[PDB]
Amino acid sequence: SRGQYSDENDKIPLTDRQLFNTSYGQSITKLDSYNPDTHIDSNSGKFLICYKCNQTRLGSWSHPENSRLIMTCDYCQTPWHLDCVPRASFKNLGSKWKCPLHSPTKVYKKINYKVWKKQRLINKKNQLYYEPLQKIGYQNNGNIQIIPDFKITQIDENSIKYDFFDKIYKSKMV
Amino acid sequence: KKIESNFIKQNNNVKIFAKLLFNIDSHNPKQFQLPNYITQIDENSIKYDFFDKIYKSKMVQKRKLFQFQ
Amino acid sequence: GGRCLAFHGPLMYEHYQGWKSSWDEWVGYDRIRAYNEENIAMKKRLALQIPIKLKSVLVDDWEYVTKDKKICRLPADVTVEMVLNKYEHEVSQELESPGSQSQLSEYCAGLKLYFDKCLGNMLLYRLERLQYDELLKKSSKDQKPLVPIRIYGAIHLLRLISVLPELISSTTMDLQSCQLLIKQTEDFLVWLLMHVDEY
Repeated sequence: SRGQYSDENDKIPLTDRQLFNTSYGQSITKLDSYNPDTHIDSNSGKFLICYKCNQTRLGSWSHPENSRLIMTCDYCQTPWHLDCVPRASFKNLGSKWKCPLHSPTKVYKKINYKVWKKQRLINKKNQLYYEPLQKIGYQNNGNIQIIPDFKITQIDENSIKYDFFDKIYKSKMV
Repeated sequence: KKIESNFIKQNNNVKIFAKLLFNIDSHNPKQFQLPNYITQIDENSIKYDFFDKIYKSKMVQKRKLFQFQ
Repeated sequence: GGRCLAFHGPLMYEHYQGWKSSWDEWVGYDRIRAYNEENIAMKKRLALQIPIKLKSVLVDDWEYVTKDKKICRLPADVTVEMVLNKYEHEVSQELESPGSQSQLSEYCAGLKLYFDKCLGNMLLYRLERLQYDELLKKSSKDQKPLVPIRIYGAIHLLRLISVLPELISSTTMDLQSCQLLIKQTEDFLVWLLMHVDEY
């Protein structure tokens, strides 16, 4: 709005209807009253199964206290309980809620250090160039995509599990 | 459109060099000279291959623990 | 994901966009993008070398192929299957790092596949060209494919690993792949350094 940076990591700001005039029972967060609509997705009507514990934990209306809060992911729509991952309440304004299962934008390994702030994202044109030729010992510092300059090689499951096994066979002699 | 892209979906056990196999007819041969300076079936195949290599890794692990003594 | 991903002519797909619902179809056929068929035909036409370790053998057999061709028996008793199979039994257990032996094994498979068709394109001199022609003539009497694995020795194997690195750069490929190729070349030459009896 004012001219600030905003990638896909930031969530779209909430409109005032969901923000001020969102009734009294709803409130800013589902932290109050029984809200079974958050446990059922409108895409298929099934139940959002949490990733860590295989339970929806919808609970009961006669016993609301057995209900465990769940949230959908902003990238992969993966359900996650609020008690499994350490987190107090929901994520409604600010950056998009990144579940603790995705690749971090920047990681830290101490040997001073290297950041590796990802490689952003290139739109679908001639600059986005692909080359699969080698699977073993590529040393391509990550930034990959799975298939069945800013080059991204076509990496598959077999090569990833191969070079992972190769590296942990190198490192266990140490 | 380039031919090699769909050539790797049926070729197996040839990974390091694949681009030079396409243009084997684009270059004519010549006589000898010397410089004066001098995927389902293939998937099962590579699973069986991987099983063989980690078994070989098990015997080489036994080999280093034997030769370490 | 993205903003343009359609099997047919793209219409900012994220179904025929910009049309009514009574036109949809989900049949399974061949799919080509072609950039909206070149934008509906432009809007309807507007309305590296080997190290110096044992390089004596190449100048040794360079002169010897002028009149002797380094082989005189058509069913040569020297063969490549045993010398290639011994790689997994002597050096992959000893010199290779702990882990996967693929960098030797699938190399062996790929080099066998390369030797299966390297004949007729380079690696050939006129008199053993005649020898290969007569071998093909005697191998065509039973309409069987010519296997060059049982009838060719390992004398041309190191000359093959000598000629390949110059043609490796003839195609578009990265540099650390060529570094892996020269690492395998130096590994092969330290293997054959003190194996002076086998040819």
